[PDB]
Amino acid sequence: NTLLRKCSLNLVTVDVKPLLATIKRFLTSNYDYLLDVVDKLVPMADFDDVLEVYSAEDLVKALRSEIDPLKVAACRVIENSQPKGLFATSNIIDILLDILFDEKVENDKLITAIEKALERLSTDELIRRRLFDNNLPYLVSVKGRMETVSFVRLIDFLTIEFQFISGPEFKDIIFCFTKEEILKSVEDILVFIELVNYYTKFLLEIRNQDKYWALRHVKKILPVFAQLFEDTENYPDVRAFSTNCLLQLFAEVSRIEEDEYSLFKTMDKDSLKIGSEAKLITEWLELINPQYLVKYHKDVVENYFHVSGYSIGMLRNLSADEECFNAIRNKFSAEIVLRLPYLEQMQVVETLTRYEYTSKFLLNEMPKVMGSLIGDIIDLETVHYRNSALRNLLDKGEEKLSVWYEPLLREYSKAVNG
Amino acid sequence: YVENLLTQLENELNEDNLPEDINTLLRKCSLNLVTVDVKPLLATIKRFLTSNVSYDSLNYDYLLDVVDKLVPMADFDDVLEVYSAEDLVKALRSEIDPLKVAACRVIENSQPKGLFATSNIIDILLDILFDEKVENDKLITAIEKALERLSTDELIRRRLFDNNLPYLVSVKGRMETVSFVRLIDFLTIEFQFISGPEFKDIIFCFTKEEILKSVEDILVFIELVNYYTKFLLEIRNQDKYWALRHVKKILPVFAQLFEDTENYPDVRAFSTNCLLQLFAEVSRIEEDEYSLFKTMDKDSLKIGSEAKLITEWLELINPQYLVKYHKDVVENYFHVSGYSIGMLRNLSADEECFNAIRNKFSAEIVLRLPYLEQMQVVETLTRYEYTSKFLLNEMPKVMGSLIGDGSAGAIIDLETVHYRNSALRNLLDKGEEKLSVWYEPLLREYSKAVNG
Repeated sequence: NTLLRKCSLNLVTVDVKPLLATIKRFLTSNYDYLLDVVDKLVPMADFDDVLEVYSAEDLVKALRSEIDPLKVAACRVIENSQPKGLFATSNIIDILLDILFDEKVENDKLITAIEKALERLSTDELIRRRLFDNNLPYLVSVKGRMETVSFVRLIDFLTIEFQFISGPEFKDIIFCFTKEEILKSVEDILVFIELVNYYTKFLLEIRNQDKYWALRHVKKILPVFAQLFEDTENYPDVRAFSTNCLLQLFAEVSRIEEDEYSLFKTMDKDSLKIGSEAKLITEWLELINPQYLVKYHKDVVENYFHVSGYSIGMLRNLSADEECFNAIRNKFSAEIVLRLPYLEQMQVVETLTRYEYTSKFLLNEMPKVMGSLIGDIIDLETVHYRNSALRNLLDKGEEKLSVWYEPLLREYSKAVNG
Repeated sequence: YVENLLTQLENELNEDNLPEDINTLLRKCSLNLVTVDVKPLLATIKRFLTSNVSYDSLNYDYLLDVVDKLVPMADFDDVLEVYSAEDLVKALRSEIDPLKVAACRVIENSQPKGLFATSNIIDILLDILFDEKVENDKLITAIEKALERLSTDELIRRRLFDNNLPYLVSVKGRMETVSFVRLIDFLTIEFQFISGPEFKDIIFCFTKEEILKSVEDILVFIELVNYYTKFLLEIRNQDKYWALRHVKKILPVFAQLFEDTENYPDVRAFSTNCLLQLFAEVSRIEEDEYSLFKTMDKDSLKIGSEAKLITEWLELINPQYLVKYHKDVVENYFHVSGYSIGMLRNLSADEECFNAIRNKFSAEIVLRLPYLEQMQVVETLTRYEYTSKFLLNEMPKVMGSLIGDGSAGAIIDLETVHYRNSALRNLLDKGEEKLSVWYEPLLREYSKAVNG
């Protein structure tokens, strides 16, 4: 029906019980379009009206049914629960998990509807309790199975759920993997990669939400990933298929909140050996905490890095620590920068405008580069980096910029005001 | 592995009959390309898609999903040998939707992005995009994705807004609901990439008469309101203030429509919240000084004269504007509660406007709030120098509730922990010199909260 498209559009841009009841009837005995109407319609109705048409027991039957579109509908109703904890007393959540981790289930729209119902509702404490207490043994069982399809879904679910989990609710047995589970995961490299990425995101989220309490629970197995990475003899698939993901993990581990890098420096000494493998050095110097790198590998920083377009990734990392920048300072001269093409110049300059210490270096030692930034431009990239550089300098105020203030203010104005 | 997976797929696709396996194999291929000589397989898949015979047992969505994941990985030179610019034209001109989606994935991943800007390929994409008979939302999405990706490039943008300008302007003039919405989404995407010199009023901007025309189908009007709100938002997020001169003159028209409830009842009935979001952006435009917004307010919006809108206005409108032109409303209307936290977050973001609501605070009123609401209020007061100073010097008892009684590690409520920790962090950032005796306790509680 073109009517169905019309309804959907008219609902996205802008007594429902008969229509809802009628769709319910039709679903129990083109569907993508009918479901889109339910999807756009339920959220705007009054949930008590929806609940007249779909009771808790109707939802159970619909989910236990064999009609997928009816399940998707039920997902939409559950997702817009008011209050979010409404269904947390029943086995409805349980049944959603039974479908979600069922590998015979191949309907991606159904899977996605469930994942969204759960993500929305999981801000509520009672829903999290039904998930992580009432269904703990199911979750743990699916975790232990490590069956590829459901396991990838479990990882996706745990990544979403950890966003909402407080210290007191955090359970090891569900969010953390032991050394032996990681060793087992290497047998199917796709699962292993999924696990590497899970931990990289876990560490990222720990930094971004300041959940440092969760580190005690993760730190002990991080060395296992480094060990696997080193041991190309016994686990050649690790370096063969997961080098890049592991690099991103190790980048996070080098930034963890710990005492003089004790964890990361022992992973480096024992397993990673930064500097010893030529083909990896640019990536290490692009990715690893630059304070770590200058404290333990000043040697590599001083001899490996030289200014060019190629080395821009390294420069953005290495210059984000003051001591690390001082170890590459003697590779800069105005003359070296000015021979770069303008785009690459604006990338270098933009990086140097990010910190007080790189900025002072640019202004006091490379005034000619300042001259090339001020200038006498189609590229979207070049304009982005230039204007970013201009803005970053102006945030220093008139005092620090000395004579460069007014010429910067006029170039920024030109670029921004036309 | 995955090389094994594909070569098995290539082999099974080429069997005289399709194995019963095929859809399961495809499903596994895409799931594995996600996590981690591609031409033969890409050509084989192409043969099925261009073929004059359909296969009953083959899942074309699964086939397409394998192409979707596989094209971006290949060397686009290898892709191009299977799908030439002439193949792409013929694919887009076909009647076979799945082959069109495939074409769109190839185009989307063009390297260099400008490769196809010399053909009429872009033109045909627009011809499909704005054809209201086209109902396949999958194809519409594929096209928009191809266009967003390639539009970083100067040559793609010229093919679009030079080679096809009259057609685009004709679509703008239809104002036919379905193609119109696609046009608005298209212009929103494109504005992200467009420079001052590339900017053409004729296609990115609407006249007073067009806006009045749009009211006839309140749905179109609403798209247009939202278009302009995102337009102004993008102006501020990307600092493209040069665009303002092109947009300023029609903004009072939205305000005139908002006021004229008798002649345009649909406007207030269906688009009030959308319009309020628009006026919020107008109150923040780079101009001197509230010249345009002041006039819209005096003539049309009349902030304060319609009581049921006052919360919305004080939640949304530039706080400096509010305190300068409606100080009386601010001083009288606002009081502390859970309900007014929206107003507080907005009125607090200007120092003078904050001074007009300061006398509504007392330790006593804040401490009768539930802890979640307390933490929301306190977190807001920690966002600014003038508000934090007020909190430290005038409401120590509130600071005392923030520090708390030792039970804060028991808190599982998502928001409470989020706002408490933000408040703690925000005060600590002020530095030990501005926190006085609060520094040590703040540091202690912060450490406990994030390490325990």
